[PDB]
Amino acid sequence: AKEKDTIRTEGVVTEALPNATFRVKLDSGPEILAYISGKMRMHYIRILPGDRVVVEITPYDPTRGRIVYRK
Amino acid sequence: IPGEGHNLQEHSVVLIRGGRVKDLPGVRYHIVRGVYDAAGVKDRKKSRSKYGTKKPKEA
RNA sequence: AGCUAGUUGGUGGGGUAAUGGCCCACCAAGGCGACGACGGGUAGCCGGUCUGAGAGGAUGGCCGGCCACAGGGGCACUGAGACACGGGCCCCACUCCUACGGGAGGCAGCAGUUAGGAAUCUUCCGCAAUGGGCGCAAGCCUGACGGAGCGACGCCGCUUGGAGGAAGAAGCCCUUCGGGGUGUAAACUCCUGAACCCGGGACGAAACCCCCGACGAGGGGACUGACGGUACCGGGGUAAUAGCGCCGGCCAACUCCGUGCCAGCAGCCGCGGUAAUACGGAGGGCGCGAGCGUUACCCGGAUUCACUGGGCGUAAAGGGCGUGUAGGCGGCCUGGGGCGUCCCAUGUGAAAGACCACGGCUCAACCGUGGGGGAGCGUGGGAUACGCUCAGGCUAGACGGUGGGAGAGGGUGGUGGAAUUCCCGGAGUAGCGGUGAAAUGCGCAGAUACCGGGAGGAACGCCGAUGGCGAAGGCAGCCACCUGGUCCACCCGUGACGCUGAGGCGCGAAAGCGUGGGGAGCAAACCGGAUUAGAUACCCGGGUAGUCCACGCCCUAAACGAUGCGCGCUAGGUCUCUGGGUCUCCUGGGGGCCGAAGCUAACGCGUUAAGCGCGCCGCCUGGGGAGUACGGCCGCAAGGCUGAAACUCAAAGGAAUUGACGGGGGCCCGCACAAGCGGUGGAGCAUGUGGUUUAAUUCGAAGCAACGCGAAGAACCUUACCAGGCCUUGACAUGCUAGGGAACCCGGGUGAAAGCCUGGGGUGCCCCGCGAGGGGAGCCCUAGCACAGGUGCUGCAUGGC
RNA sequence: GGCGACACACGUGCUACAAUGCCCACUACAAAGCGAUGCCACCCGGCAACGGGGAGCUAAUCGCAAAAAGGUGGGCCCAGUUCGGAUUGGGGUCUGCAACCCGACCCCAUGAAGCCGGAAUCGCUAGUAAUCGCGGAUCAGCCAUGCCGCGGUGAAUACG
RNA sequence: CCGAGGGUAGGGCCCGUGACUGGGGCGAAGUCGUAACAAGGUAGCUGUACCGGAAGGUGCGGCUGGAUCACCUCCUUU
RNA sequence: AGGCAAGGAGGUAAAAAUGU
RNA sequence: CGCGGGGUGGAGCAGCCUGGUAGCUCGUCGGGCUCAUAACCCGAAGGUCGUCGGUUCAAAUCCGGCCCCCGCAACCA
Ligand SMILES: [Mg+2]
Ligand SMILES: [Mg+2]
Ligand SMILES: [Mg+2]
Ligand SMILES: [Mg+2]
Ligand SMILES: [Mg+2]
Ligand SMILES: [Mg+2]
Ligand SMILES: [Mg+2]
Ligand SMILES: [Mg+2]
Ligand SMILES: [Mg+2]
Ligand SMILES: [Mg+2]
Ligand SMILES: [Mg+2]
Ligand SMILES: [Mg+2]
Ligand SMILES: [Mg+2]
Ligand SMILES: [Mg+2]
Ligand SMILES: [Mg+2]
Ligand SMILES: [Mg+2]
Ligand SMILES: [Mg+2]
Ligand SMILES: [Mg+2]
Ligand SMILES: [Mg+2]
Ligand SMILES: [Mg+2]
Ligand SMILES: [Mg+2]
Ligand SMILES: [Mg+2]
Ligand SMILES: [Mg+2]
Ligand SMILES: [Mg+2]
Ligand SMILES: [Mg+2]
Ligand SMILES: [Mg+2]
Ligand SMILES: [Mg+2]
Ligand SMILES: [Mg+2]
Ligand SMILES: [Mg+2]
Ligand SMILES: [Mg+2]
Ligand SMILES: [Mg+2]
Ligand SMILES: [Mg+2]
Ligand SMILES: [Mg+2]
Ligand SMILES: [Mg+2]
Ligand SMILES: [Mg+2]
Ligand SMILES: [Mg+2]
Ligand SMILES: [Mg+2]
Ligand SMILES: [Mg+2]
Ligand SMILES: [Mg+2]
Ligand SMILES: [Mg+2]
Ligand SMILES: [Mg+2]
Ligand SMILES: [Mg+2]
Ligand SMILES: [Mg+2]
Ligand SMILES: [Mg+2]
Ligand SMILES: [Mg+2]
Ligand SMILES: [Mg+2]
Ligand SMILES: [Mg+2]
Ligand SMILES: [Mg+2]
Ligand SMILES: [Mg+2]
Ligand SMILES: [Mg+2]
Ligand SMILES: [Mg+2]
Ligand SMILES: [Mg+2]
Ligand SMILES: [Mg+2]
Ligand SMILES: [Mg+2]
Ligand SMILES: [Mg+2]
Ligand SMILES: [Mg+2]
Ligand SMILES: [Mg+2]
Repeated sequence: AKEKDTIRTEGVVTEALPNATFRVKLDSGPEILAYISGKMRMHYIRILPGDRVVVEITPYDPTRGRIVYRK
Repeated sequence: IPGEGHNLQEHSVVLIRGGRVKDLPGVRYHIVRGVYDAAGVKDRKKSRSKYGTKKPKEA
């Protein structure tokens, strides 16, 4: 089906966490565990706590996101 | 849960076939879609049996 | 790891069909046990079944045999036989009735309900066959059985057609636009003719019964079908279900679109972060086919628990060694026993299966018949090479005697100097010590350095080794004592007394702890100083335990040769130490090094083997989890032995090789530093950049190798950016549909220009006609098109440079 | 219009901070390159940039063009000044359609900071650095102190 | 008498839960340091002890699975 | 006297954290 | 109220006491160094020494008062 019921919401990076996972403080509520998108990894675009990043959130479990946008 | 995306909620009866998933921790088990609450993989058209998809009707 | 008290045996009795601790009375005090008892888990066992080359491993469904149990427990009774599945009694669990006093129950028989659960059948017919029971018999019963039903659950068989039929329809897909693919596949022609209908229709069933015959044999006769109106034959008769998995490697089969480390796949490696042979879909293929895949589980592959058949120096793996028990193994000769071992015969090893042969159901599954094998085991005979055992003997093993020898072997008692510190005495004064630098530290009460003595405690310089000793840990002044081991030489004595060693007992560095001493240095902890971002550290100044001794305990280690011990063989050389010799060379025993054969993954090993063997022990089966938990033992504690799993990862590793790297080494180099001259940074400005601001400050370049760079020339241009006006096949390219005007020039309006709107001169070319006029070439305008255009995004898509 | 914006920072260069100098005047030697609507001899106007007139070349044959530092003579005398030249005002010259943003040039006035530069750092081994001018290419003009090129004077020191 | 079973006290064992705690594995871009691999910048490693955020540090001994066995100056003999 | 080498001296080899 | 000591670049502290002559560390900013960050190094920025006075040719400094900050006592009532 390839499902795009995905939320593309902004969030200022709160927490530096392991493995390029970063709890990011969304303006869609709380700070979910949001991990780096592969593109970012490829391009070596560094996320530190405090970046207003777009975070991809599936309805199934919003717990985990994705840092879509480069800050 | 395999397939293309499930319809499973919470208080739903599911059936397990096992078989280690390599990537995931604590998970040595596949859910077998196509029985009980795990209804078949909709839009699935190639490899049906593994997924619980009924035959689509040709011309 | 100990278990046992009716427990092991005895005597007498009872009980039993019968032995017996089955039970009882009495006596004895045994019995079992590491060859693994008791305890716990697990589990009916087997013939077999599956796998497997086999040895094996698992499994014990159906079918057959044995057991055990019929809600759980306990008990008998009757009987030939039960401790009695649809018999009894009792307690309990549970359901049922109850007039609350009590009763009835038991599908683990068929079938079915219900629960659990991934999941498993019809509340079927029949007594026909076969068997069971009863009976003189007829017959009666028979959910044994015989069949049918339901389920591709398994095996096996058949159908979904066949024959033709294009240099290749469409449909779909790909394409380098030609073409290719699908695919003779289709359609279409021809034939057959499952299904399906009708006609017939069993073999299975001839007995038991009746009569002749004596109710014997024999002879005749009769009845007798659930399957099933089935199987099957005869005619008719229609082209009449295809699915499922995969498609990177393993592994058989490849392309495009969609997706962009997302969604997803995955059995492993892993694939996906924009050209995916790994994902989703399509075509194409390929595997199989009424199935095919997934999952579980077992074997295999795993020679990955290894008997066949792996090992252990470095990969996981040798125990710390010694002594030694059980156990295992054992020289040479002669003879007997004949237990092992072999062999023959024979008994067994039921049937079914598996294996071969043939037969039956149209084949086959399936079944039938016949045969063969079969490990094992019993019984009788045989054989003695080998093992065992008995006897005799041998000297090669092993042990001893005598003669010696080497040695830091161990313990006990002593002593001998250097040195250290500490004390006194002396002389002597301004610092000593310490460091990469320093500081803390001591010193004027006079240190340090120097001499004299004394007090101690500890250790043993040189020799000293690449050396010697021990079994290991280990061990050094020297002497004395006690005392082990060992080596040779003689081959003299013994006559296999040996090798190994689960356990056991003993030793076991260093640290540690207990009791008492001693205490110079050194010196954990600790207190200082520096060093440093920080300093619990490296470096310095102290400094407590401890080091030292006695007695006790601890028992670990890179307890290393990371190489268990024992013997036999299999080139040498070279150095060493230690013994004998007929002593510039031989021959033993140790210690090293190089290397034959051979081994090994290579390094390396190589008569001191990791070679070839044999013997026995120890241990190993991926890493982490972890030498941890848990128990158990030991210990005064610290801890030690003994030692998992759950989970987790597709690795942990060894040895080498290529490089790279090293505040590793040697050899080299360069304006690299030094040697020198002149700057840069400080100033202003010239410039380019980052940042910032902007409507935009176009874009890039990024350490050397971006920064007077592209730019070797930004006022407009350039120019790529912004604001405004405007243009649309368009500034430029090749064309089309085509419609008029079309070569050309000159203006005018509006306007910042560009553009837009617009006048008017202006048509010649080819040509046909007398002319009116007509079409086409060049060239141009308009509307739609194919397209142009892009300094627009990607130099991890690239070429060039 | 913007690329040139500017509270800042950096890089690369120039010009300096003086008297081994600076200014003025005369005087002397280069090489290499260019030049056609291009270079411009010479003449006059102008303080001048240049303007006008105009010969010459088609370039070893003319022109750019004076090379500069240097040599002689004069001044300046150790000062922020005759060092230094930025900024700022004013007048102009030239190119082009047009220099306001944003040109160069001339002339006059203005005369800021700077008295040899902190850590760090870079170049250079011989005609080399250091300094001194000239040519060019692009280009109407030039923000060129850049680059590329050519000569003049001409060193130091390398133990290691 | 024997006797299934029941009751009273004790233990063992397993299963369920278990407040409390040990607590382990993996994980790209968490934090503090930098222990180890090169003489890893004090060799390492090893047992043991005491101490420290933590790697660890140091003591005592052991080992080589340790590199480096240099370059001037002096003495002592060839 | 030099020639080489063996050994003993002593001087020197400072320090310097990390990871796109 | 009584007494002692001190007030200092932004913070901590030297110097005062012995008149002239103000330093370091931490912090600020910039640079360097580094491939890069810290660390590092450098600078640059930055104090009239609480303040009013006087002393003296000249005060962080000699001296007084106020302002603070620290502490000790504050007794007989
Ligand atoms: Mg998503
Ligand atoms: Mg008897
Ligand atoms: Mg008994
Ligand atoms: Mg049992
Ligand atoms: Mg069982
Ligand atoms: Mg077996
Ligand atoms: Mg019973
Ligand atoms: Mg009886
Ligand atoms: Mg019974
Ligand atoms: Mg019965
Ligand atoms: Mg029974
Ligand atoms: Mg039943
Ligand atoms: Mg049910
Ligand atoms: Mg159920
Ligand atoms: Mg059945
Ligand atoms: Mg019936
Ligand atoms: Mg009757
Ligand atoms: Mg009946
Ligand atoms: Mg049957
Ligand atoms: Mg056909
Ligand atoms: Mg026909
Ligand atoms: Mg019929
Ligand atoms: Mg293939
Ligand atoms: Mg798949
Ligand atoms: Mg791999
Ligand atoms: Mg696959
Ligand atoms: Mg696919
Ligand atoms: Mg199957
Ligand atoms: Mg190892
Ligand atoms: Mg022995
Ligand atoms: Mg023995
Ligand atoms: Mg024996
Ligand atoms: Mg023998
Ligand atoms: Mg048989
Ligand atoms: Mg048979
Ligand atoms: Mg047949
Ligand atoms: Mg004998
Ligand atoms: Mg002897
Ligand atoms: Mg002797
Ligand atoms: Mg004295
Ligand atoms: Mg003899
Ligand atoms: Mg004799
Ligand atoms: Mg000490
Ligand atoms: Mg300190
Ligand atoms: Mg300390
Ligand atoms: Mg010390
Ligand atoms: Mg002690
Ligand atoms: Mg070992
Ligand atoms: Mg042994
Ligand atoms: Mg020896
Ligand atoms: Mg020897
Ligand atoms: Mg060889
Ligand atoms: Mg060798
Ligand atoms: Mg080996
Ligand atoms: Mg241990
Ligand atoms: Mg324990
Ligand atoms: Mg380290």
